[PDB]
Amino acid sequence: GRYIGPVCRLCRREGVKLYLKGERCYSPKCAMERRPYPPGQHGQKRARRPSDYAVRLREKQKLRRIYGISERQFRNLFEEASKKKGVTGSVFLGLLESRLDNVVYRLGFAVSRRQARQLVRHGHITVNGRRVDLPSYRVRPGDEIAVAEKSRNLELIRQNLEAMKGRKVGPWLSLDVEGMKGKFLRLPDREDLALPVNEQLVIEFYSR
Amino acid sequence: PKKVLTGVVVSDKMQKTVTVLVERQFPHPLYGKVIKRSKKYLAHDPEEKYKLGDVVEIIESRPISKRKRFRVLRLVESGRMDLVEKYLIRRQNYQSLSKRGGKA
Amino acid sequence: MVKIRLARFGSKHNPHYRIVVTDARRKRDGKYIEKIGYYDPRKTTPDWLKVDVERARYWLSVGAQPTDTARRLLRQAGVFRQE
RNA sequence: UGGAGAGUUUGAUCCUGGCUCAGGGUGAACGCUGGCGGCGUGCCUAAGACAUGCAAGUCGUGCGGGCCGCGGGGUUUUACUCCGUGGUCAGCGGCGGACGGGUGAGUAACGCGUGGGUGACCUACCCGGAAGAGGGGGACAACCCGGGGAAACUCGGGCUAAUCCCCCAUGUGGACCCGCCCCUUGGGGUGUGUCCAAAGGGCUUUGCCCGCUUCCGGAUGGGCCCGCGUCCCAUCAGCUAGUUGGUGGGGUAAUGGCCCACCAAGGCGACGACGGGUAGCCGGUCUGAGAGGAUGGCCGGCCACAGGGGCACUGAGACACGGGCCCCACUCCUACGGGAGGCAGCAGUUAGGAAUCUUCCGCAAUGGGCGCAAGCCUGACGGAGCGACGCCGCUUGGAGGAAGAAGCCCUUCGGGGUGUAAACUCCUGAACCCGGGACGAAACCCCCGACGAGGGGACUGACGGUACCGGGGUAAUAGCGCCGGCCAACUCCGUGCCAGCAGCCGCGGUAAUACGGAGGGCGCGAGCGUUACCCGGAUUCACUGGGCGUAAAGGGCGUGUAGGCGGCCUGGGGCGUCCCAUGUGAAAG
Ligand SMILES: [Mg+2]
Ligand SMILES: [Mg+2]
Ligand SMILES: [Mg+2]
Ligand SMILES: [Mg+2]
Ligand SMILES: [Mg+2]
Ligand SMILES: [Mg+2]
Ligand SMILES: [Mg+2]
Ligand SMILES: [Mg+2]
Ligand SMILES: [Mg+2]
Ligand SMILES: [Mg+2]
Ligand SMILES: [Mg+2]
Ligand SMILES: [Mg+2]
Ligand SMILES: [Mg+2]
Ligand SMILES: [Mg+2]
Ligand SMILES: [Mg+2]
Ligand SMILES: [Mg+2]
Ligand SMILES: [Mg+2]
Ligand SMILES: [Mg+2]
Ligand SMILES: [Mg+2]
Ligand SMILES: [Mg+2]
Ligand SMILES: [Mg+2]
Ligand SMILES: [Mg+2]
Ligand SMILES: [Mg+2]
Ligand SMILES: [Mg+2]
Ligand SMILES: [Mg+2]
Ligand SMILES: [Mg+2]
Ligand SMILES: [Mg+2]
Ligand SMILES: [Mg+2]
Ligand SMILES: [Mg+2]
Ligand SMILES: [Mg+2]
Ligand SMILES: [Mg+2]
Ligand SMILES: [Mg+2]
Ligand SMILES: [Mg+2]
Ligand SMILES: [Mg+2]
Ligand SMILES: [Mg+2]
Ligand SMILES: [Mg+2]
Ligand SMILES: [Mg+2]
Ligand SMILES: [Mg+2]
Ligand SMILES: [Mg+2]
Ligand SMILES: [Mg+2]
Ligand SMILES: [Mg+2]
Ligand SMILES: [Mg+2]
Ligand SMILES: [Mg+2]
Ligand SMILES: [Mg+2]
Ligand SMILES: [Mg+2]
Ligand SMILES: [Mg+2]
Ligand SMILES: [Mg+2]
Ligand SMILES: [Mg+2]
Ligand SMILES: [Mg+2]
Ligand SMILES: [Mg+2]
Ligand SMILES: [Mg+2]
Ligand SMILES: [Mg+2]
Ligand SMILES: [Mg+2]
Ligand SMILES: [Mg+2]
Ligand SMILES: [Mg+2]
Ligand SMILES: [Mg+2]
Ligand SMILES: [Mg+2]
Ligand SMILES: [Mg+2]
Ligand SMILES: [Mg+2]
Ligand SMILES: [Mg+2]
Ligand SMILES: [Mg+2]
Ligand SMILES: [Mg+2]
Ligand SMILES: [Mg+2]
Ligand SMILES: [Mg+2]
Ligand SMILES: [Mg+2]
Ligand SMILES: [Mg+2]
Ligand SMILES: [Mg+2]
Ligand SMILES: [Mg+2]
Ligand SMILES: [Mg+2]
Ligand SMILES: [Mg+2]
Ligand SMILES: [Mg+2]
Ligand SMILES: [Zn+2]
Repeated sequence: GRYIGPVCRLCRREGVKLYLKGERCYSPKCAMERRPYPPGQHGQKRARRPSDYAVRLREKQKLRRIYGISERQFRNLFEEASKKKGVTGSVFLGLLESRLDNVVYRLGFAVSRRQARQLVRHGHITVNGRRVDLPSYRVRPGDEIAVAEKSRNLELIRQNLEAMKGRKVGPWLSLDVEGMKGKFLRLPDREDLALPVNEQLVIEFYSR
Repeated sequence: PKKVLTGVVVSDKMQKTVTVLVERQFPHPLYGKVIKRSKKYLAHDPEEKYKLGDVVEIIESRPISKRKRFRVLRLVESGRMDLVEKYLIRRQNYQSLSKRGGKA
Repeated sequence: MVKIRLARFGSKHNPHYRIVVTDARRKRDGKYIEKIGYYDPRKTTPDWLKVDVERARYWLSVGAQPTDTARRLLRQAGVFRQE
């Protein structure tokens, strides 16, 4: 994926599990277990009252870190969203969620987003029956996201779709565990997501 | 359409030519207030038919000389040196504002 | 004299001509007198050639001389067809 | 649908007020770092100088020749001489060289923008329409002969063709003078008089094609004029005598002091003349809530310039970047007499500079010139090259993995941190290998058909064996800035007003979260910082949106000129103002 480096050290710094590793992020080993405090020599030091600014800086980091997106891309998406019609907060979340690499995570083909990102890159994914190896690729209502017919027998893809059997998926989505096909029914709504982020602080972060 | 302007004849001391002082009004591009700006046109008069104080219409014309690209169309109303006076005084007032002394 | 020719408007390796009426002396991509169509050589979309025969005919009737490729296209759209 | 503020003057406070930071932007440059690709973009300085190659030609269907062939005739044979055909060379003649490409030096201007005017005009080639091309004559190159020069080349003598020059004719028509009429600044008509046309060529030859002439018109391109708009200094206030106007003339496609002779005495200026500084203008671009500020690279339009200055010739068009003449500076050749040159075309060199690229591939595509066509020419252009210079996409892995290795590290010595990070397990599989392999190209052309409409056929790819598709396949670059406050991030040690930081506040004179290192941390990541510069915040020139008792700011007072401003009622006009319609507002953005 992106960033490349200790990931659980970010959950630590955000003091909120940003579930991004699949297993472990459930088992008593997410570091957020018996180690909730942030990383570094001063992790357990009595934290000082954060500054109005620090607060918005961390909220924007928590969000962007969840999708594993660069600030360059995050910002470009936010600006696009800003000028667009409709509550910038939701539209922004709507867009982040429309990234192919994300839709793959959402459909369970991958246990995490970094994995989903690698699956898309290595050509194991297909949009509308055509190979699309762009994590930033924007899915649109009606698109069918499937597993590449030649990758349908990958040891990883099996166990991952096996686990999706009986398992429910986002209301704005829908998948057929059999044909390993997914469907982007519609852009998710604020209420559809359960993100540990007050995106209002993010809009504010970009007006400073 | 050949521009038609209306002004006052301030100069007459010319052969087959009269000077027409034309004014115009317009809002200041930045400050709004309506301001009056003026301009003198040397208009053609083949018959030396117009004199000082004559308010005449001037029409855009084929060059008659350097400076002369307008001809006197018609007379709008005559005699009225009140208009010529402003010009004259304003002209004489130029004596005071300079480096040399002047009973302006 | 005035011509009916193609003006280049795509991008590198992505040519998209614009069938225009211009004086023979202008840059091929300079100021034309009128656009009367367009043409995508690679036919990337079903609509890779529009012409407006009406207009093509007005200019032809007043002098406009089309290049060879220009008429090839104008004809393909029935500018000269009289059936 | 659009507007965030912060630090810093005091012991403390409020205010005033400047400085400074957070944001965005750039033809960038510099430092450390640096993997792939697409698309853009790259001398901003000395408009300094330029080696070399290339950057405009093309027509044998306009003409006659020279040189080098091949072949056929006249003849009993030679000499001699006639014809046909191929190549080649320039010449005459024509169309193009006034476009395309470059640069912004100059210019503060009708230069540009915008809206209009031309009864004051032009427009090659293209399109439509009308009429026509009968006869005669001439010369100059080529070539041949001779002369002067080192060369550049130049002088003379002789011959010759034409779509070259001239004469006579026809006069559709058109031009001019005078008159009349309609219009009304030189528009249109008409009458007499005068004046003016032409070119030939080719065959799928006794017609058809290419072309010629005069005229009316179309289309396109352009000249000239006018209103309005277009930077700083008033420590620049007076300026002007071709100056301002008139008459006549010259000139031009055309108006005009455009130019000239003569006459008048004018014209311009504080609503900023003249003078000085700076500057190509615009569509737009950047910024800004907006108003506005700044700007004009790339692309598109206009202008201007082609070593500096002047000038005109030829042309439909030039006062002409790769045409001509002269003066000047300079380089070069020189037999010193005298000559040859001008990359602000592409590429490249050299100089200057903090700094800006390949002496590349192709004319396959689009566009241009010339040709009936074949086709030739196109450093326009289409492409590839170099540079993180900009934008976008992408990679350096994915999942599992200890209450947690080693080292480093802090330690109240018990532990704490780096760290699921690593190792390691498994999975995928950037690179790279093999295979296939494009779109961009269908026209011109030729056949059928009328050299038309329409139908049919063939040739043609620089990029490129590149994109893309399929098979195989390795875990496989990370950096830079920062952590006193503003401003997200703290500890040890070294140092001791030193060494040094420092955008502004300010740090350092022995326990320094501010120097240097280290661990750790924050931020961003193929980049990150720095310097410079523009807009913002800065209502810090305030039109929106500020002020002047004591903060900077009321003129020492008055009189009064221009100018600004102006009581109540009615009426006309309708300039300002408002409304409707309509035209314009190129494309790109
Ligand atoms: Mg595979
Ligand atoms: Mg702001
Ligand atoms: Mg302040
Ligand atoms: Mg004080
Ligand atoms: Mg203090
Ligand atoms: Mg380097
Ligand atoms: Mg490039
Ligand atoms: Mg330059
Ligand atoms: Mg040379
Ligand atoms: Mg060449
Ligand atoms: Mg023989
Ligand atoms: Mg020849
Ligand atoms: Mg040009
Ligand atoms: Mg000046
Ligand atoms: Mg002019
Ligand atoms: Mg006109
Ligand atoms: Mg015209
Ligand atoms: Mg004709
Ligand atoms: Mg003859
Ligand atoms: Mg001879
Ligand atoms: Mg000789
Ligand atoms: Mg002779
Ligand atoms: Mg003869
Ligand atoms: Mg005759
Ligand atoms: Mg006649
Ligand atoms: Mg008349
Ligand atoms: Mg007449
Ligand atoms: Mg007549
Ligand atoms: Mg013939
Ligand atoms: Mg005087
Ligand atoms: Mg005169
Ligand atoms: Mg004349
Ligand atoms: Mg005189
Ligand atoms: Mg001046
Ligand atoms: Mg300049
Ligand atoms: Mg804007
Ligand atoms: Mg403002
Ligand atoms: Mg603006
Ligand atoms: Mg502007
Ligand atoms: Mg430039
Ligand atoms: Mg341009
Ligand atoms: Mg011009
Ligand atoms: Mg030079
Ligand atoms: Mg001439
Ligand atoms: Mg040159
Ligand atoms: Mg140097
Ligand atoms: Mg070509
Ligand atoms: Mg061509
Ligand atoms: Mg891992
Ligand atoms: Mg060809
Ligand atoms: Mg036939
Ligand atoms: Mg055909
Ligand atoms: Mg690895
Ligand atoms: Mg600091
Ligand atoms: Mg802080
Ligand atoms: Mg020391
Ligand atoms: Mg110390
Ligand atoms: Mg101390
Ligand atoms: Mg420290
Ligand atoms: Mg301001
Ligand atoms: Mg104030
Ligand atoms: Mg005071
Ligand atoms: Mg007082
Ligand atoms: Mg005083
Ligand atoms: Mg009143
Ligand atoms: Mg008044
Ligand atoms: Mg009234
Ligand atoms: Mg009115
Ligand atoms: Mg209007
Ligand atoms: Mg319109
Ligand atoms: Mg537009
Ligand atoms: Zn976690």
